[PDB]
Amino acid sequence: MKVEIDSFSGAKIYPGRGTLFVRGDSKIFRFQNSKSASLFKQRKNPRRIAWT
Amino acid sequence: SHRKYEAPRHGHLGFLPRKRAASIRARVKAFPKDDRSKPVALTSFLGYKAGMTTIVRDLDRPGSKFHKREVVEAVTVVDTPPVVVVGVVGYVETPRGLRSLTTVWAEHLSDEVKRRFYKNWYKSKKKAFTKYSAKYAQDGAGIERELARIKKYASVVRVLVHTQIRKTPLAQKKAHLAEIQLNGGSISEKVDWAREHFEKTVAVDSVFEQNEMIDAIAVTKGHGFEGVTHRWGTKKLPRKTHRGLRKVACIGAWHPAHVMWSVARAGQRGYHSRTSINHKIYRVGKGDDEANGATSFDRTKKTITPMGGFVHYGEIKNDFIMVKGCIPGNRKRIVTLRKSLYTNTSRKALEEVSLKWIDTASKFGKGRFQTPAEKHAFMGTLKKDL
Amino acid sequence: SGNGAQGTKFRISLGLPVGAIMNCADNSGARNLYIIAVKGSGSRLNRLPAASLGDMVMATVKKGKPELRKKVMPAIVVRQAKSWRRRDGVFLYFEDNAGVIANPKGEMKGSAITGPVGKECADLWPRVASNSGVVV
RNA sequence: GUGAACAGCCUCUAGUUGAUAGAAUAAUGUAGAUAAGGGAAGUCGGCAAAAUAGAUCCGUAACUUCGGGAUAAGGAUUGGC
RNA sequence: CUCUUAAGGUAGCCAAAUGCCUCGUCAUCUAAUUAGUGACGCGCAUGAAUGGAUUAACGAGAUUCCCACUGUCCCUAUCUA
RNA sequence: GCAGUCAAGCGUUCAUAGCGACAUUGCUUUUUGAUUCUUCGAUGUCGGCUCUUCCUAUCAUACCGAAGCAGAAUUCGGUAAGCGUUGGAUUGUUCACCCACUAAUAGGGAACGUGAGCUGGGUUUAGACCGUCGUGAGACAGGUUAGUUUUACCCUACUGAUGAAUGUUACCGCAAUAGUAAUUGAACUUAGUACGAGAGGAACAGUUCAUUCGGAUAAUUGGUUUUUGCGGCUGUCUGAUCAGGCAUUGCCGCGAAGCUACCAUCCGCUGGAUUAUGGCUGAACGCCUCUAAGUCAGAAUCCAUGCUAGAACGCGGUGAUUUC
Ligand SMILES: NC[C@@H]1O[C@H](O[C@H]2[C@@H](O)[C@H](O[C@@H]3[C@@H](O)[C@H](N)C[C@H](N)[C@H]3O[C@H]3O[C@H](CO)[C@@H](O)[C@H](O)[C@H]3N)O[C@@H]2CO)[C@H](N)[C@@H](O)[C@@H]1O
Ligand SMILES: NC[C@@H]1O[C@H](O[C@H]2[C@@H](O)[C@H](O[C@@H]3[C@@H](O)[C@H](N)C[C@H](N)[C@H]3O[C@H]3O[C@H](CO)[C@@H](O)[C@H](O)[C@H]3N)O[C@@H]2CO)[C@H](N)[C@@H](O)[C@@H]1O
Ligand SMILES: NC[C@@H]1O[C@H](O[C@H]2[C@@H](O)[C@H](O[C@@H]3[C@@H](O)[C@H](N)C[C@H](N)[C@H]3O[C@H]3O[C@H](CO)[C@@H](O)[C@H](O)[C@H]3N)O[C@@H]2CO)[C@H](N)[C@@H](O)[C@@H]1O
Ligand SMILES: NC[C@@H]1O[C@H](O[C@H]2[C@@H](O)[C@H](O[C@@H]3[C@@H](O)[C@H](N)C[C@H](N)[C@H]3O[C@H]3O[C@H](CO)[C@@H](O)[C@H](O)[C@H]3N)O[C@@H]2CO)[C@H](N)[C@@H](O)[C@@H]1O
Ligand SMILES: NC[C@@H]1O[C@H](O[C@H]2[C@@H](O)[C@H](O[C@@H]3[C@@H](O)[C@H](N)C[C@H](N)[C@H]3O[C@H]3O[C@H](CO)[C@@H](O)[C@H](O)[C@H]3N)O[C@@H]2CO)[C@H](N)[C@@H](O)[C@@H]1O
Ligand SMILES: [Mg+2]
Ligand SMILES: [Mg+2]
Ligand SMILES: [Mg+2]
Ligand SMILES: [Mg+2]
Ligand SMILES: [Mg+2]
Ligand SMILES: [Mg+2]
Ligand SMILES: [Mg+2]
Ligand SMILES: [Mg+2]
Ligand SMILES: [Mg+2]
Ligand SMILES: [Mg+2]
Ligand SMILES: [Mg+2]
Ligand SMILES: [Mg+2]
Ligand SMILES: [Mg+2]
Ligand SMILES: [Mg+2]
Ligand SMILES: [Mg+2]
Ligand SMILES: [Mg+2]
Ligand SMILES: [Mg+2]
Ligand SMILES: [Mg+2]
Ligand SMILES: [Mg+2]
Ligand SMILES: [Mg+2]
Ligand SMILES: [Mg+2]
Ligand SMILES: [Mg+2]
Ligand SMILES: [Mg+2]
Ligand SMILES: [Mg+2]
Ligand SMILES: [Mg+2]
Ligand SMILES: [Mg+2]
Ligand SMILES: [Mg+2]
Ligand SMILES: [Mg+2]
Ligand SMILES: [Mg+2]
Ligand SMILES: [Mg+2]
Ligand SMILES: [Mg+2]
Ligand SMILES: [Mg+2]
Ligand SMILES: [Mg+2]
Ligand SMILES: [Mg+2]
Ligand SMILES: [Mg+2]
Ligand SMILES: [Mg+2]
Ligand SMILES: [Mg+2]
Ligand SMILES: [Mg+2]
Ligand SMILES: [Mg+2]
Ligand SMILES: [Mg+2]
Ligand SMILES: [Mg+2]
Ligand SMILES: [Mg+2]
Ligand SMILES: [Mg+2]
Ligand SMILES: [Mg+2]
Ligand SMILES: [Mg+2]
Ligand SMILES: [Mg+2]
Ligand SMILES: [Mg+2]
Ligand SMILES: [Mg+2]
Ligand SMILES: [Mg+2]
Ligand SMILES: [Mg+2]
Ligand SMILES: [Mg+2]
Ligand SMILES: [Mg+2]
Ligand SMILES: [Mg+2]
Ligand SMILES: [Mg+2]
Ligand SMILES: [Mg+2]
Ligand SMILES: [Mg+2]
Ligand SMILES: [Mg+2]
Ligand SMILES: [Mg+2]
Ligand SMILES: [Mg+2]
Ligand SMILES: [Mg+2]
Ligand SMILES: [Mg+2]
Ligand SMILES: [Mg+2]
Ligand SMILES: [Mg+2]
Ligand SMILES: [Mg+2]
Ligand SMILES: [Mg+2]
Ligand SMILES: [Mg+2]
Ligand SMILES: [Mg+2]
Ligand SMILES: [Mg+2]
Ligand SMILES: [Mg+2]
Ligand SMILES: [Mg+2]
Ligand SMILES: [Mg+2]
Ligand SMILES: [Mg+2]
Ligand SMILES: [Mg+2]
Ligand SMILES: [Mg+2]
Ligand SMILES: [Mg+2]
Ligand SMILES: [Mg+2]
Ligand SMILES: [Mg+2]
Ligand SMILES: [Mg+2]
Ligand SMILES: [Mg+2]
Ligand SMILES: [Mg+2]
Ligand SMILES: [Mg+2]
Ligand SMILES: [Mg+2]
Ligand SMILES: [Mg+2]
Ligand SMILES: [Mg+2]
Ligand SMILES: [Mg+2]
Ligand SMILES: [Mg+2]
Ligand SMILES: [Mg+2]
Ligand SMILES: [Mg+2]
Ligand SMILES: [Mg+2]
Ligand SMILES: [Mg+2]
Ligand SMILES: [Mg+2]
Ligand SMILES: [Mg+2]
Ligand SMILES: [Mg+2]
Ligand SMILES: [Mg+2]
Ligand SMILES: [Mg+2]
Ligand SMILES: [Mg+2]
Ligand SMILES: [Mg+2]
Ligand SMILES: [Mg+2]
Ligand SMILES: [Mg+2]
Ligand SMILES: [Mg+2]
Ligand SMILES: [Mg+2]
Ligand SMILES: [Mg+2]
Ligand SMILES: [Mg+2]
Ligand SMILES: [Mg+2]
Ligand SMILES: [Mg+2]
Ligand SMILES: [Mg+2]
Ligand SMILES: [Mg+2]
Ligand SMILES: [Mg+2]
Ligand SMILES: [Mg+2]
Ligand SMILES: [Mg+2]
Ligand SMILES: [Mg+2]
Ligand SMILES: [Mg+2]
Ligand SMILES: [Mg+2]
Ligand SMILES: [Mg+2]
Ligand SMILES: [Mg+2]
Ligand SMILES: [Mg+2]
Ligand SMILES: [Mg+2]
Ligand SMILES: [Mg+2]
Ligand SMILES: [Mg+2]
Ligand SMILES: [Mg+2]
Ligand SMILES: [Mg+2]
Ligand SMILES: [Mg+2]
Ligand SMILES: [Mg+2]
Ligand SMILES: [Mg+2]
Ligand SMILES: [Mg+2]
Ligand SMILES: [Mg+2]
Ligand SMILES: [Mg+2]
Ligand SMILES: [Mg+2]
Ligand SMILES: [Mg+2]
Ligand SMILES: [Mg+2]
Ligand SMILES: [Mg+2]
Ligand SMILES: [Mg+2]
Ligand SMILES: [Mg+2]
Ligand SMILES: [Mg+2]
Ligand SMILES: [Mg+2]
Ligand SMILES: [Mg+2]
Ligand SMILES: [Mg+2]
Ligand SMILES: [Mg+2]
Ligand SMILES: [Mg+2]
Ligand SMILES: [Mg+2]
Ligand SMILES: [Mg+2]
Ligand SMILES: [Mg+2]
Ligand SMILES: [Mg+2]
Ligand SMILES: [Mg+2]
Ligand SMILES: [Mg+2]
Ligand SMILES: [Mg+2]
Ligand SMILES: [Mg+2]
Ligand SMILES: [Mg+2]
Ligand SMILES: [Mg+2]
Ligand SMILES: [Mg+2]
Repeated sequence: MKVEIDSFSGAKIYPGRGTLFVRGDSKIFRFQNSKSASLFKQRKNPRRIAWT
Repeated sequence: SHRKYEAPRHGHLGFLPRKRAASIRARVKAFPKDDRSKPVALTSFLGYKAGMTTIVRDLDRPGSKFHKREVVEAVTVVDTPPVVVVGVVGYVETPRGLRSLTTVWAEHLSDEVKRRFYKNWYKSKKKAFTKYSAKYAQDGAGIERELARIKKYASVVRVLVHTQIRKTPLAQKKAHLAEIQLNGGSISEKVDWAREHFEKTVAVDSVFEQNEMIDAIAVTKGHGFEGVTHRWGTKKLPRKTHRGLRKVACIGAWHPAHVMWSVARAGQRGYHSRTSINHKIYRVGKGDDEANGATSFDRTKKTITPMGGFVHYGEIKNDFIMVKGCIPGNRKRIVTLRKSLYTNTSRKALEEVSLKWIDTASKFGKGRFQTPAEKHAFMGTLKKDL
Repeated sequence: SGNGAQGTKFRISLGLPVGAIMNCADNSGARNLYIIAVKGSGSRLNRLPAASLGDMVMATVKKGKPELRKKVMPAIVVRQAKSWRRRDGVFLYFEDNAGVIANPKGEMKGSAITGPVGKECADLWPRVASNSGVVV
């Protein structure tokens, strides 16, 4: 089994937990929690979010 | 006048009446069919629901899309320290039913059991079994006579056993006492196995093994008094309706002139007893072992207990049954694992599982880490721990 | 699902009830696909029959070539916006809802499918799997 | 004070602090909220609810009793220093 | 040409808030429309200040559709007084 | 409305596979009449929504018999009401009609079930328009528009909740009686096989899923936020700061925990006996015959198993049983 990584934060995503978004251009995004994903959806900038 | 359109009714009339159970330990109303050609063992066991975690394993289901592929699965862990045998009960068949002939108790009873016989223990003088223990002190006889009285007569034999709840994280000091049927051979060998195990202790591994199908007997979590909508699953009424929409519109036809046993009504929901069957053992946990949450594939040394412990429970310091899926009743509740009533081949039933990985991350919120070790790696070093 | 299926389809959450309008992802010249029925569906009083990805719906075209509109045709859901969960345990979802025009067999009216497609839809309909770009 | 403003929101003076009270927090209510995906498929009917909203710039159709229609429609902007 | 009783429906309008038959027929809108709109008119029983036709603007009037919007619904869940 | 009997005739041949004229015997009371017994010091009047239960004259599904059954399809029939019987366009509608899915979209009852359950579109007061009628006031089963839907705290019933008393108290148990539950589909394979000239085109066994239903459950994902937990923003107030108050939770973002979702996951048992039916042996009747005696098999059925409650006037085993 394969630990993936949050496309926003950089947190380790174990099996199960988190969501997987597939953008219309087919680029894949993985989020470890509804927080990260929301930030992404808010169009926030992971370079400016301190805990990322 | 013949309802406009048909739909099946709401709720299963076989689970009536829906009331609060007559006790928090749910009853084992059936035991596996005895095959007396085998060694004498217990047909069930006592434990406490700790909580749940997840699991990753490869599926053996040839012909399925996911055959030879990795799946995740929910699992409940049952905290199941061993049990100690305090007694034996003979049961005799009668034209009016099964009847209890005698009961014989071990000479010394753990204070956890004695606690169960008392409503107010602290101020009681704890007269316990005190006069009953004289039956041993007299060399023999009165215990032996009844012990043989069981052999001479009883068709069924059961051991009274009780949980060691001090080993268990709960605050409750009152242990749980239960009858378990003895499914090995030969009522004599049964009662012999019984008294040889007086004051002795029996462990989960003696009863269940990996991949075994088992049934869970538990009192479902109580919700109290409930409206018809969520108790019976009725459709909600429209918004426009006077005097509330969470009701049932027509509770009865004009005739019969009584509202009927079969109609949905508000009242108690949950705290019902449930016998839930066909749950596969994904793990027989090992009390002393520190690999409790480990795997051949994932070799990191860790226990089954997550980070921050099992929420609202504690840590698993004893042997644990980790069974697939979910189980009736809630965390901390005494539960009864009972081995299956019927021989089930299925396919799903006979598959052997071996886990690749067990989730130890915290259930107190969304955990990013498995061991506190793994955390220090990712996190680095904080202002704390200077 | 539909008929002409290759293999099974495990259950996945239903995002596309009747009345839903999904994007048309093929080159047939259709833009809208407005779902009037779901082929595989069972029945319960007042339940809207709802399609997931890989299901074969029946639809009409509300935006597209006039030759293609004002009539009922099959369609297959390539992408769904509501999250479902695969047996491996990831919850995933697409950025829009999309479908492709098919025929009862599943042979597509389109010669190409623009945009991604979930493996579920592909594994179930080879003719879709043929015409499609990146999958999942 | 904020603001176009006797708006709404906060305040000085002045007047009040009066509307049986204690404990809980089931069901159903009355009133107030939020909902994944779909988006009127609900219903006699979009009933209810939701969406719109100030100001600046831009752009603004048919029709017309030439006065209108018009805030039509459609867009962009908006803090702080 | 006739006919009872003075005349014998003109300009217009129409399945119209007036049409029985009737869910009239044709076209349009819809996957499907006793709905809507445009037509047609021997119009049971439209029709000229008993006012006829038209009509910009106005309307807590009646009606249909579209976009937006939404717990109206799929299908229900949770929160506060 | 539903069904018998006779069998002229239909069905190439051929009464009866499937049908059926002339007649004739019936059942039914979800049709309409006929009647006027009940109710006029009042039984809320259409439809819908919701929910339960019953009927069977069976639409599907289980097991079958018949065919003008090669296969495939269909049709007739038996045991069957166990289980299910849907989603929309127009209409107030019941009804109707169409679109669509479906195993199938069967028909009915319960004061034409159900208004102190809703709703109030329709009908059926009082306002108003039109058409037709009338000198007029006004009328119409004609079209149209607007038009207050009250009360339960009693008894019973139902749902769930306590409980005196049967020495006391406590623990483990029994099980009378009652309730009961799972339904249905598809794919692969069998097999391009059987059968057929062909066109076509099955099934049992095996495998994977699914559907409606039901019971739980919260690891996960999602929902919810007075954790008013952290942050952010507006206005005003506290001289400034820091830290805060007020705007009926001021507003926004995230938000654990709990609750919760086919929007989440898990689980949903085993026998015995029968029905129709097909048979064994086998008389009546030296033959024949499933039947008379006897007996074999056999269904989504029955009785259990399993599951729920536990009789508060059903019961068993057991522990301890009082000193200011
Ligand atoms: N359709 C479901 C049921 O099908 C029954 O009959 C169906 C069957 O006889 C037939 O279906 C067959 C099936 O028997 C058989 N075991 C598998 C086959 N794939 C199916 O028929 C097939 O026809 C074509 C050509 O082969 C395929 O391409 C298509 O995928 C499939 N529909 O198609 C009929 C129509 O669907 C009954 N009509 C009825 O119970 C119900 O309609
Ligand atoms: N006009 C906006 C102003 O700001 C606020 O209004 C904003 C929000 O309150 C409102 O939020 C609504 C929510 O109330 C409603 N119940 C649901 C809706 N999805 C939300 O809105 C938003 O939803 C998502 C993003 O979350 C977007 O897809 C959507 O386009 C967006 N309008 O969206 C509004 C902007 O469109 C206040 N209501 C008021 O001050 C005023 O209306
Ligand atoms: N659809 C694929 C396969 O084809 C099958 O084929 C069946 C169908 O082709 C046809 O069944 C018809 C059906 O079309 C129609 N819609 C209903 C009808 N009662 C059925 O009839 C059939 O089945 C019933 C019930 O099982 C029997 O009682 C009857 O004797 C039989 N002729 O006859 C076959 C059964 O005798 C089934 N549809 C299905 O179960 C199977 O998987
Ligand atoms: N699962 C496959 C499909 O679903 C069903 O398949 C079921 C059958 O194959 C079989 O079910 C049998 C059924 O055949 C038979 N005719 C009735 C029986 N009750 C059913 O059995 C079921 O209920 C009994 C208790 O009654 C339980 O003991 C048993 O474990 C349970 N599977 O087991 C399957 C699951 O229960 C349908 N028959 C059919 O649509 C198709 O085979
Ligand atoms: N057959 C026993 C085993 O359990 C399963 O079988 C279960 C069912 O599929 C099987 O169904 C049989 C049916 O095949 C057989 N031809 C008739 C029998 N009465 C049915 O069984 C079921 O029938 C009805 C269902 O409501 C019940 O009354 C009955 O008690 C129940 N056993 O009955 C079994 C339960 O006893 C599987 N076949 C398999 O696991 C294994 O063979
Ligand atoms: Mg969350
Ligand atoms: Mg019915
Ligand atoms: Mg009715
Ligand atoms: Mg029913
Ligand atoms: Mg019992
Ligand atoms: Mg039992
Ligand atoms: Mg001893
Ligand atoms: Mg302890
Ligand atoms: Mg300890
Ligand atoms: Mg503790
Ligand atoms: Mg063992
Ligand atoms: Mg509670
Ligand atoms: Mg509630
Ligand atoms: Mg429900
Ligand atoms: Mg009201
Ligand atoms: Mg209800
Ligand atoms: Mg065995
Ligand atoms: Mg948690
Ligand atoms: Mg800290
Ligand atoms: Mg395109
Ligand atoms: Mg093109
Ligand atoms: Mg193009
Ligand atoms: Mg289906
Ligand atoms: Mg359907
Ligand atoms: Mg409805
Ligand atoms: Mg290509
Ligand atoms: Mg490709
Ligand atoms: Mg100013
Ligand atoms: Mg002011
Ligand atoms: Mg008062
Ligand atoms: Mg109070
Ligand atoms: Mg409430
Ligand atoms: Mg309210
Ligand atoms: Mg919010
Ligand atoms: Mg929504
Ligand atoms: Mg949304
Ligand atoms: Mg939209
Ligand atoms: Mg609507
Ligand atoms: Mg509608
Ligand atoms: Mg309507
Ligand atoms: Mg409104
Ligand atoms: Mg709101
Ligand atoms: Mg200008
Ligand atoms: Mg001009
Ligand atoms: Mg504008
Ligand atoms: Mg205009
Ligand atoms: Mg600036
Ligand atoms: Mg004329
Ligand atoms: Mg005239
Ligand atoms: Mg003239
Ligand atoms: Mg003139
Ligand atoms: Mg006309
Ligand atoms: Mg009209
Ligand atoms: Mg006009
Ligand atoms: Mg009209
Ligand atoms: Mg309409
Ligand atoms: Mg029309
Ligand atoms: Mg018209
Ligand atoms: Mg005319
Ligand atoms: Mg004319
Ligand atoms: Mg006429
Ligand atoms: Mg006139
Ligand atoms: Mg006049
Ligand atoms: Mg005049
Ligand atoms: Mg006139
Ligand atoms: Mg005029
Ligand atoms: Mg206007
Ligand atoms: Mg208006
Ligand atoms: Mg208007
Ligand atoms: Mg208006
Ligand atoms: Mg809302
Ligand atoms: Mg009849
Ligand atoms: Mg002839
Ligand atoms: Mg013949
Ligand atoms: Mg009649
Ligand atoms: Mg009378
Ligand atoms: Mg009368
Ligand atoms: Mg009276
Ligand atoms: Mg009267
Ligand atoms: Mg009265
Ligand atoms: Mg009454
Ligand atoms: Mg009244
Ligand atoms: Mg009436
Ligand atoms: Mg019958
Ligand atoms: Mg039949
Ligand atoms: Mg039919
Ligand atoms: Mg012949
Ligand atoms: Mg045929
Ligand atoms: Mg057919
Ligand atoms: Mg017939
Ligand atoms: Mg029934
Ligand atoms: Mg219908
Ligand atoms: Mg409707
Ligand atoms: Mg309608
Ligand atoms: Mg017809
Ligand atoms: Mg019908
Ligand atoms: Mg019919
Ligand atoms: Mg009456
Ligand atoms: Mg009647
Ligand atoms: Mg009635
Ligand atoms: Mg009543
Ligand atoms: Mg009323
Ligand atoms: Mg009524
Ligand atoms: Mg009314
Ligand atoms: Mg009324
Ligand atoms: Mg009336
Ligand atoms: Mg009136
Ligand atoms: Mg007149
Ligand atoms: Mg009216
Ligand atoms: Mg009206
Ligand atoms: Mg009014
Ligand atoms: Mg009215
Ligand atoms: Mg009133
Ligand atoms: Mg009331
Ligand atoms: Mg009263
Ligand atoms: Mg007690
Ligand atoms: Mg007990
Ligand atoms: Mg083949
Ligand atoms: Mg072929
Ligand atoms: Mg051949
Ligand atoms: Mg031939
Ligand atoms: Mg051949
Ligand atoms: Mg088969
Ligand atoms: Mg099989
Ligand atoms: Mg539930
Ligand atoms: Mg909040
Ligand atoms: Mg200060
Ligand atoms: Mg402030
Ligand atoms: Mg203040
Ligand atoms: Mg406010
Ligand atoms: Mg105020
Ligand atoms: Mg505050
Ligand atoms: Mg949130
Ligand atoms: Mg949560
Ligand atoms: Mg099952
Ligand atoms: Mg299942
Ligand atoms: Mg069971
Ligand atoms: Mg069993
Ligand atoms: Mg048998
Ligand atoms: Mg014979
Ligand atoms: Mg026989
Ligand atoms: Mg006999
Ligand atoms: Mg005889
Ligand atoms: Mg037999
Ligand atoms: Mg059954
Ligand atoms: Mg008991
Ligand atoms: Mg008792
Ligand atoms: Mg009794
Ligand atoms: Mg007595
Ligand atoms: Mg005695």
